[PDB]
Amino acid sequence: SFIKSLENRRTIYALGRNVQDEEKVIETIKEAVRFSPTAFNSQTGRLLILTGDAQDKLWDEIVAPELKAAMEAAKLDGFKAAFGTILFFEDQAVVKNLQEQFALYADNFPVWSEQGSGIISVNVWTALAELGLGANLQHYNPLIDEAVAKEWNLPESWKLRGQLVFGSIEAPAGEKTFMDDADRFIVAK
Amino acid sequence: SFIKSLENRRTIYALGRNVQDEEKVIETIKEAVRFSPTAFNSQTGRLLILTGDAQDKLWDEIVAPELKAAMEAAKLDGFKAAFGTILFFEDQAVVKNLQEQFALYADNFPVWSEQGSGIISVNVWTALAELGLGANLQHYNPLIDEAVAKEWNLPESWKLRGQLVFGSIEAPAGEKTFMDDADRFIVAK
Ligand SMILES: Cc1cc2nc3c(=O)[nH]c(=O)nc-3n(C[C@H](O)[C@H](O)[C@H](O)COP(=O)(O)O)c2cc1C
Ligand SMILES: Cc1cc2nc3c(=O)[nH]c(=O)nc-3n(C[C@H](O)[C@H](O)[C@H](O)COP(=O)(O)O)c2cc1C
Ligand SMILES: O=[N+]([O-])c1cc[n+]([O-])c2ccccc12
Ligand SMILES: O=[N+]([O-])c1cc[n+]([O-])c2ccccc12
Ligand SMILES: O=[N+]([O-])c1cc[n+]([O-])c2ccccc12
Ligand SMILES: O=[N+]([O-])c1cc[n+]([O-])c2ccccc12
Repeated sequence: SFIKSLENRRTIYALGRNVQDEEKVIETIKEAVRFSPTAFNSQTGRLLILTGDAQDKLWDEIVAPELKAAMEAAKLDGFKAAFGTILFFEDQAVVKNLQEQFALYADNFPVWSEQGSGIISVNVWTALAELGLGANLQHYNPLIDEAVAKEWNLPESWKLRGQLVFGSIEAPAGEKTFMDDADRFIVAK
Repeated sequence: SFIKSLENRRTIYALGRNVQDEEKVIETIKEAVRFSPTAFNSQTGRLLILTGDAQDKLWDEIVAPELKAAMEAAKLDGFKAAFGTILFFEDQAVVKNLQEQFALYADNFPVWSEQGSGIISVNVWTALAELGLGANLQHYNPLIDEAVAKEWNLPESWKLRGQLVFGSIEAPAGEKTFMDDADRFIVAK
C-alpha cells in the first residue's frame, strides 16, 4: 500500500554498492520525478545522477576540499561509500520566466519551486526504498555549487537544493519519534 | 507499486461528496503526514481538516467574501461542492526555535519548512488518490489566514501554505504534458 511505501522510506546512513540493476534504479528515479506535481506544471526540477567514478569524484575532489576550505574560515567516507548521489536543482530560468509571465504570482514562484524540490526529493527517496535501497539527504549547497556546475557542465540557471546519497542498506535506520496527533491535527465539521 | 501510486495522483477539479468512509480518510491523511520526513525531524506541518458544515463555511463565509473584498482593490462553488478541505500550515514557532538552537542553519530552516509543506501536501494528496478520492491544491493564503485562524481558534504561529480540496471524482483529470528527459536528467559515471 502507499502508506506502507511511505513508512518504508527512512534515512539510512550506512550505505554500500550492492546494487543489482542500475538501469532499473535510473528508470525509477526518472519516473518518480516525472509523476511529481509542480505549480503550473512548470517541472522546475533538474537532476544530476552520479555513480561510480563520478560518485568518488564528487566526495573526494569537491565536497571534501570545499568543506575543509570553508571550516578553516569520516562522514564523507560514508557518503562516498554509497552507490551514488542524486543532486537536485531548481531551474531559476523557468522560475524567472514564470515571474515575468504571471507577475501577480511573482513572489510565490520561488516558494512553489522550493516546495517542488522537496516533493521530487522525497518521491525519489521513497521510490528507491521500494527497490530495497536506502538513502539520506544532505545539504552541502551552496558550498559545492560552482565546482559541481563546472565539472559536469551544468547551466548557470540550475540552483542546487539537495543531494540524495543512495545505495544498498548496510545497517538499519535509527530510532525515530513522532509528535502527539493532538498538537498537529485538528478535525472540524 | 509506488510509481503507480504517484501516477494515479492527479489534479481533479470536479469533486463531490460520495465518500464512503470518512474515518478511514482522516486516518490516511494523518498517516501520510506522520510518515513524511522533515529537517531535524522537526515535524513543522500542521493540518486543519474541514468537512460538512465547516467545509461550507470556509468557502461561503471566508474565501468568497475575502476574495471579493480583495479583487475590488463559480470556481468557489466547485471547491465548496467537494467533501472537504485540508489546510496545510507550517508552525513558525518551531522554525524560530530551530533558528535559535542551530544559528548556523538559521537561513535554511524557512527553506526546509517550505520543502516540508510540499512534501506532506503531496503525500496526503497521493494517499487520498489511493483511496479513489480526487483532490486539487489551492492558494488563497494569505488572504484568508486571519479569518481561518479566528474561526477555528488556531495558534498565531500556524502559517497557512496551501489548501487541498478533496472528494469523490466526478470527472477525469485533464490532459498533461511532460518535459523531454534530456532537458532535466543528466546521468554521469
Ligand atoms: C506547489 C504546488 C502548487 C500548486 N498550486 C495550485 C493552485 O494554486 N491552484 C490549482 O488549481 N493547482 C495548483 N497546483 C496543481 C498543479 O498545477 C498540478 O499539480 C500540475 O499542473 C500537474 O498536474 P497534476 O496535479 O494533474 O499531476 C499546484 C501544484 C504544486 C506542486
Ligand atoms: C527538507 C529536509 C532536509 C533534510 N536535511 C538533512 C541533512 O542535511 N542531513 C541529514 O543527514 N538528514 C537530513 N534530513 C533527514 C531528516 O533528518 C529525516 O528525514 C528526519 O529525521 C526523519 O527521519 P527519516 O528520514 O528516517 O524518516 C532532511 C529531511 C528533510 C525532509
Ligand atoms: O488556475 N490557476 O490559477 C492555477 C493553475 C495551476 N497552478 O499550478 C496554479 C499554481 C498557483 C496558482 C494558481 C494556479
Ligand atoms: O556515516 N555517516 O555519514 C553518518 C552516520 C551517522 N550519522 O548520524 C550521520 C549524521 C549526519 C551525517 C552523516 C552521518
Ligand atoms: O546531522 N545533521 O547535520 C543533520 C541531521 C538531520 N537533519 O535533518 C539535518 C538537516 C539539515 C542540516 C543538517 C541535518
Ligand atoms: O471547478 N473549478 O473549480 C475549476 C475547474 C476547472 N479549472 O481549470 C479550474 C482551474 C483552477 C481553479 C479551479 C478550476
